[PDB]
Amino acid sequence: LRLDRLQRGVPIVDGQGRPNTQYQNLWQRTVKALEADSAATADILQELADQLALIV
Amino acid sequence: LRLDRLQRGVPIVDGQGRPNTQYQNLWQRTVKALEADSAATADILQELADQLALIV
Amino acid sequence: LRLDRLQRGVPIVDGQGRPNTQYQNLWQRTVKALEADSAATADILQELADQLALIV
Amino acid sequence: DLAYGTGAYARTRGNLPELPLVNLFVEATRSDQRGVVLQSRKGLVEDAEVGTGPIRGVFRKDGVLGGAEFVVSDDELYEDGVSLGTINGTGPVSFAAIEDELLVCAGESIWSYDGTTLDEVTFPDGADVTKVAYSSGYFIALRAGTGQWYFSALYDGTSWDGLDFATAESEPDALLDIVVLDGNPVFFGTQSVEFWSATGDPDIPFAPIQNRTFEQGIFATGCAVAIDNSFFWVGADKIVYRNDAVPVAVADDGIVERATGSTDLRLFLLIDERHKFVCLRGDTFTMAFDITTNEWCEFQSYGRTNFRCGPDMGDDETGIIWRFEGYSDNGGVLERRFRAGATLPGPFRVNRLRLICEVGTTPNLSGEYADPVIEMRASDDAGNTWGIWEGETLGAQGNYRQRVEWRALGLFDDPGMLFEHRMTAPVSFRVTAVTVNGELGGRSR
Amino acid sequence: DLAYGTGAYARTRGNLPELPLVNLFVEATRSDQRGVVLQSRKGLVEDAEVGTGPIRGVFRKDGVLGGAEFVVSDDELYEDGVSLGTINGTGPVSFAAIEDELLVCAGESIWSYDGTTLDEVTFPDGADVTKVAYSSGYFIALRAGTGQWYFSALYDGTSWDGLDFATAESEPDALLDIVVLDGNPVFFGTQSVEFWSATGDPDIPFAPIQNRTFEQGIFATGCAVAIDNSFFWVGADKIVYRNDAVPVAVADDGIVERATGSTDLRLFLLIDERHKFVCLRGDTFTMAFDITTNEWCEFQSYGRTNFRCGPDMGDDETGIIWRFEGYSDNGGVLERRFRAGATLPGPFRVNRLRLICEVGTTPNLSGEYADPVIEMRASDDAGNTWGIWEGETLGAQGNYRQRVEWRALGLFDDPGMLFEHRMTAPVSFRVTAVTVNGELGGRSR
Amino acid sequence: DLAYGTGAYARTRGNLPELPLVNLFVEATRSDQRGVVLQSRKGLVEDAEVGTGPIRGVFRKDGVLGGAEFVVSDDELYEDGVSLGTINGTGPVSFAAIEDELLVCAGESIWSYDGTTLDEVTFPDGADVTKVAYSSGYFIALRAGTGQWYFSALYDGTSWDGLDFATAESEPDALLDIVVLDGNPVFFGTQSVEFWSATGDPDIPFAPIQNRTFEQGIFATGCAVAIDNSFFWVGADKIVYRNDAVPVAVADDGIVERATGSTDLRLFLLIDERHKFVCLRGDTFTMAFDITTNEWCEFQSYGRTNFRCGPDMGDDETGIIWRFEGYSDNGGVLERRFRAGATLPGPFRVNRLRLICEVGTTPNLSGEYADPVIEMRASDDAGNTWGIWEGETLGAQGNYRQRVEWRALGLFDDPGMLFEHRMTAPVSFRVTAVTVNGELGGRSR
Amino acid sequence: DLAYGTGAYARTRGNLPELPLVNLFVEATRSDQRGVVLQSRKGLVEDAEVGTGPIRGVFRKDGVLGGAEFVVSDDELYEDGVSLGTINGTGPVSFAAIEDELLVCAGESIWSYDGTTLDEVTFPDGADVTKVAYSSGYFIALRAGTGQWYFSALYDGTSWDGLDFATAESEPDALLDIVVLDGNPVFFGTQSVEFWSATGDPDIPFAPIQNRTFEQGIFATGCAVAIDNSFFWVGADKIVYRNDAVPVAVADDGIVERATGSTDLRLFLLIDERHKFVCLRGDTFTMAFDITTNEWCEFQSYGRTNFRCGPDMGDDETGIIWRFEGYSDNGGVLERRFRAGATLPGPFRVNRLRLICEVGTTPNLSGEYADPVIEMRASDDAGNTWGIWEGETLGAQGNYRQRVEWRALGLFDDPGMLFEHRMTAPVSFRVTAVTVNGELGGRSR
Repeated sequence: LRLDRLQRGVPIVDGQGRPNTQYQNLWQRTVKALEADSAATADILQELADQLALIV
Repeated sequence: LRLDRLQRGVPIVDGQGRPNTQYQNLWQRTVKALEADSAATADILQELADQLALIV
Repeated sequence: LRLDRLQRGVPIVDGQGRPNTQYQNLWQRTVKALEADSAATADILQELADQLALIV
Repeated sequence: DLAYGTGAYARTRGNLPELPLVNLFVEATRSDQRGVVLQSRKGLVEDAEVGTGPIRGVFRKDGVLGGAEFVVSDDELYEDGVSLGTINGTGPVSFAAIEDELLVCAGESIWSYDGTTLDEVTFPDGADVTKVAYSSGYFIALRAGTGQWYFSALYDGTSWDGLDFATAESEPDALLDIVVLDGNPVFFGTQSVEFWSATGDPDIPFAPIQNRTFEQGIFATGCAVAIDNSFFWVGADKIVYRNDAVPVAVADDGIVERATGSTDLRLFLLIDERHKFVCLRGDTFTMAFDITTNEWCEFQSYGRTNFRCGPDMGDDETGIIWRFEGYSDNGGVLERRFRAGATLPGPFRVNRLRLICEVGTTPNLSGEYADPVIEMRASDDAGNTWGIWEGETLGAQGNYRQRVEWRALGLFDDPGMLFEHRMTAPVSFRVTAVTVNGELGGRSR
Repeated sequence: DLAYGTGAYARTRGNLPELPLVNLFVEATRSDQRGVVLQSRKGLVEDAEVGTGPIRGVFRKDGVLGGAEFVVSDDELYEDGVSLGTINGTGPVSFAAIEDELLVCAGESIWSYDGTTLDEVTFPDGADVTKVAYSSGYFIALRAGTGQWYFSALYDGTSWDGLDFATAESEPDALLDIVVLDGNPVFFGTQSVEFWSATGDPDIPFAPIQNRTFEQGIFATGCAVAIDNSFFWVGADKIVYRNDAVPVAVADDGIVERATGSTDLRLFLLIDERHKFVCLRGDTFTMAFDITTNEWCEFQSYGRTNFRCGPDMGDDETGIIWRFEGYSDNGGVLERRFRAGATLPGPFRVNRLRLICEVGTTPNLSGEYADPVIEMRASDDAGNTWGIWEGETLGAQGNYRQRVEWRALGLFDDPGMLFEHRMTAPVSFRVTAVTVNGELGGRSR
Repeated sequence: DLAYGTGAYARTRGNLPELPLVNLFVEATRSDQRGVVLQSRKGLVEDAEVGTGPIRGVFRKDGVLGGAEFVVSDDELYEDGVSLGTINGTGPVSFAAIEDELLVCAGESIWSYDGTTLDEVTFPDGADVTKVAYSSGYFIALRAGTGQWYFSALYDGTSWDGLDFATAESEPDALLDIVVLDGNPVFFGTQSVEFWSATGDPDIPFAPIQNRTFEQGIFATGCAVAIDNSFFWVGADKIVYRNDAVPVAVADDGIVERATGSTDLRLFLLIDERHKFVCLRGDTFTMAFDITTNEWCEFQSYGRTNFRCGPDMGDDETGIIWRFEGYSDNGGVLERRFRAGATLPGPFRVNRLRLICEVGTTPNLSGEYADPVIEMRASDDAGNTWGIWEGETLGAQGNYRQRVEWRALGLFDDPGMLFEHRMTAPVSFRVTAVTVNGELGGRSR
Repeated sequence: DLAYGTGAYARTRGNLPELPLVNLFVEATRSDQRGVVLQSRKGLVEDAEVGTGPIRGVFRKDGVLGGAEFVVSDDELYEDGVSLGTINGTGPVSFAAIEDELLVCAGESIWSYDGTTLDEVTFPDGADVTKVAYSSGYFIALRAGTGQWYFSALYDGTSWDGLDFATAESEPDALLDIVVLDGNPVFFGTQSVEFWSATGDPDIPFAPIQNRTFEQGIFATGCAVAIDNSFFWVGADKIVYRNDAVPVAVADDGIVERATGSTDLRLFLLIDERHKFVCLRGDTFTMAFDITTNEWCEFQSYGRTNFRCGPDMGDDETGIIWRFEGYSDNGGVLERRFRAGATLPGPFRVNRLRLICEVGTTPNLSGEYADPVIEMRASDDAGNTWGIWEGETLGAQGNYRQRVEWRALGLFDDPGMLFEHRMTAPVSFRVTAVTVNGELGGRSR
């Protein structure tokens, strides 16, 4: 769940420049968190527009 | 627009360790999304304080 | 600290595939921003639920 | 200095010369200047007699249920030699255990043992389960004939929900195997290999790793093993593949020839002191790929069409579990065969053929094996036709200066010379080098 | 010129020639064209006598509790030679220290000392703790028999909460060891190796690093050592592995074969001026792996079945703490043995054997060791049978121009020649080169 | 062509031959075919005589306080030779300056100078400060005896808050040193090396770099420098390490052996035209490691047990500041000693020993140094016992065709030959090559 | 075959042999097997005579202000030979222009020109401006004596706001230079180098790139140039560095030795058709480092202590603008000097010295230079003392078969031979190879 940091002695890249499984999955997790948080922000905006009118 | 994910057989690094155009631009997009999302959160905070004031 | 881009002529990977200090700390900043802004979004959700309960 | 075959290379296409390696494997050494030697495999000795039929699977985990022995003799489950119940049949047996729960699958249904009783597990829709594994606190089961796999609750194997399933989108056919690599499940189907990782989200526990799949499927169930931070599998084209950014084919042309001639393939793992053998077993052969040396050897049992030791060190037709000790194969004969030789551009005279091997290390002093006999047999037409076996003595116990040398082999011509050496004594054996026309010296040996 | 065994290679499988290196290790040098030499390990002298029984662990940090030493002789704790109390437990002893508090674990209980009194630490459920470590301001305790590990309060080790625990999800069996690498905990279980990192969150202080586990679990408690931003641990298959991108087996076939014959293995650290020896100790052997030269060697103590110095320079029989000084083992005899040989394709006459070594460095002008004796014996059957010992002298003090020559030996044949050199004098010894049939010139040496 | 010692290799363990390099360093050259030449270090000439005591530190920044000479003599602070006050502390002196403030730490208290008055800086709890540095607008001070460091306000070193503090979690003992690498602070403790970065936050100015630490420590305060965007530090095991993804021991076995014999080690910096010397100074030695050539050399002062020049070009006994000028050492002599040798398999005759070096470059025409004398001394027993010095003339001024030759040196047997060359004249020196049994002469010279 | 000095290597420390290259540079070629040749730099020809005092800077951009050039003569700005005004400041001249405005900085104040009149730019606090530049739509000006840099408005350099400033936090001393590398500013201070990047945020337009700073500062203003996505700058230790992953010292010992003898150093740029020379100019020398060949050379002007052409093709004792054309310096004499030498183990007889070079390419049929003269002198003491120049002819126009030979050179002893070749004709020149003791026999050349 928690986004991990890059280890000092662990290689994130293979010999030919391709990313290994660990770094690929870490990037996948980071991008998924990006999309989920952006969707949450959009929902916040929409319901704020709903409630900006609700209280008034 | 959508944040891409790293490919298994596509190298993101060159021979000398520098990042290629694809990975550089993808990181640019990711960081730009970070800054835009943070700005949206700050605007949410400001507008929410304004909302508290107006409902009170 | 503003999130930095990837430089064309600067290597982010060492000879053996490990990430250097600059890229490691840049990833650390990016992930820290992720966690901080996710916590901010969670706080927004909580205080917004409180706003709905108490104000309306 | 003749060069012997470092790996089993038996390619029948084009009538290429064959270099079999029977019960011998290449091992790196530091004492000899050549670096590598041929070491004999250890014989099979019975460790425990469980059941009355072939062993399908053996489970022994110290931290699970007190470290009891779980053996599937035919269609029965035995705990430390005590019968527990009847298990379903045809399919291969897979185990998945935690500190207090053990799930056994035989290709038809799931059976749960918690240390008290063996109970059949009710599966959604009553479907058949092919493979059962454990990963990140969940139990994973493959439904037979479908491309969807189910996951159970947290640390509970008897609680399966019909809605707790995930489908491999990129593989429209049915899945066949699971391998737990790096703590994450990898799914082998008939058309693709899928990498899945645990996301920690309670509702959806596993998510696929996008842009990471292999277009080669798996041949059947039970053809995938995990070892050395990687996994080996048998593709739909009957070629053994290693896990990598781009999977490589560790099986040469001869290995694929042998695999194609058989209808059933099973991939398992055997352990020697430092050697990890990925063993591929067919109907009439059993080859082993060495992890440390990246060479293929052949294991055979005398008097039988195939190697006795099956998966998980179990017998193939009897209730005997084996172990490696004393090169006395079930109290019988352990055959070690190999081939050396070379190609020649013209005539070549062979006057002496010396074999730098083990001498004087037999533990027998009153038996027919006090002095073992090793037979060499020569051929000139690339091994197609052979001469009469000629036997030499490895020396009695203590004779550490024995010379294993043939004399006056004769003229050999353009196709080349090929010598086959075979020893069938239950004693230790090792071949260092084969020399042709060696120097004629010595001192009262 | 003869090539000696640069590393201890004693493989009894296959009856391969053995090249044992006893109390000698390879070190790179700049003064010799060859570039490497064999140097003797320093002798053991008594730094301090504490307790009566064997030393189970020594702790010494200058900044912790005023720099006083802590020794677990048998089942008691001693500080500055004064007994603090009785420690219960029979396993390896682990220390975890902070500015003002020290925690000692012996296998079943945790004991705390703060400079005033020694008190038993109250643990949740009264469970047994295998070992205790410290990381990022927290104290980590591994519960015996389970895969869950508890963490104490922030800078407080005497307050353990029942809910303050984390479970190794990918491992369904108990954990056995912990190593603090890069300031983060690494958990060695019986089935996998897990990497965990500090989070900075008081609620969840540690989180597991996903997609990095090694299936070669630790053999037993105390078989993991952290050196040079990496770690060496004994796998479940009795194979020593070094931490890398993919773990590599630093133990050759002979080391693994020796380890498999031993039931208990302990991995600890030996320190020489620039040499870090990963010492694996079994029932009857103690083999040290040098990472600077990446080579194996054997440490032996005269008259005993195993090396006297155990973990943390503690005697395994008495209450003596050892330190490296001089070249006398407990004021007695230090043995240095090695082998040099070659494989010959034919007859070879050996007229001279020169041992370019160190000479004339004896600190004794009179007595038994005024002229130290180095003995050599020869073998033709790959070391299986040996001749008599022929001894020469290294010269008295000041005889730097001494020739260590064993001339006039007979003919050697196909198996090869192997000469064993042994020195049993409590003086310094260094081997530079071994040559055969050298030039006969000289100048009044 | 003999091979001379390109680096100082004086290892007394095993009585190995020693190749001392005194006041000479290897430098790459384009003129000759070998590309390596031994060059003399420049002599020391007085630049400023300030203070009646040993010099502890010298500071010079043009943009700070008008570029004034800030030096520290025994219990004394001097600005451009004018005393400012008495500084208390017995440890190494550390400076930290910005445009209008200068902080000096002697190991006990902090002293602030703003160009008007020298004051004492109040510290939280009245504790002692070991080291003071500047980084990213903040002043960092390490508390003595604790693993805590305090950061000052923005550009104000006289204001320190008790809450402005951070702790090195990975190391439970006390910190010892701090360097500034790439604008970020790196902390060296007794058990770990921690990397910290300024994360732009006024409340939390510095945060540690997770998953990046070295298990090695630092021997003592003042044992860390930085040259090539990287830092060299003396580890807790008395081994010099270079910063890298994995730290590398740039100190060979002899260097570590000499370091272990000293109770006090100090790492400082020396600058030659292109050469960056990391100088490790003990109680009786001073070894300089050249960054450009990766080689170790020895610096000595005639008539003294150690090199006169300490850190920051400061004399270790008198308040004299030195500067590399000419070759005369303080108006005295400069000793340049080296060794060239070879290992022989048998007898060898040395008819001529020629030294291709610098000749005819003396600036003296009438003094005793108008023709310098260089002495060669030969040894056959690997340098243990030496002969009598034989003198040769480097030639008068203008004699650029002078040959440095020694004839009829006798026969050298098995152990090898070793020739030591010593030149103690205050004129420029340079060694290009050493040849044995060269070709006969040519034209008149 | 003799190996001539491919690069200018004149090291006076240690009296090493010197191989100076004057007005010649190494270029790779495909015509000959050796691959490289020596080519002579083109002469200086009239381009424009502007002003009277030294040309401190030339600016030319076709898209800026209609493409008119802007030249700074002694205290005077000129456009198309028309003076525009007296400019204040004795520092190096820097230009920063966009399509409608030009800003000139002389070290004291900024001057703005827009095609109508030249005016003084109002700077905050009236502070002195070290240098100005343009980047990403902003104008950057470095405040003199401090570490402050101000940025102007969008595409307007006449409006500078006091609050529109930024600081180099990691650099507590003053900044000295700026280089626009890859659209972004790089700041060179006396002790550190900072990397900054442009941001889209208009409130803060530039942000510092963290964890990338070089501690090698800059010697003075005007010591940094940009070539091929990298920059070359003179460090604080008078060492020329090239930007890489880690800065690389492209100057060997000789370059730094020459630089340390000069008080003022200026780094500028010269351009040939493919050769980009980074030129370091001192008090009495001018040396160009070639980008393509990574090698150094010397540029000299006859009758002057330094190269006549300075930065931006400007002179120092005149106001003439120079361009590369022909091979005559100011219509006078162009000197080409080089050295070819070898080291010998003994006596060597030189009978013929052949110079495979350019022959018969003179543009003059009559006059003094109809037959150009090239002189050679020999030295046996490594260049310390030379013989009398011996002159040959390169051949008249059309004599493409002319042979450049010197006969009966004599005998050269141990120290080696060194031949210096000098030609002082305004004709083209190129050296292909130098040969010793060539083969006799031609054909009526």
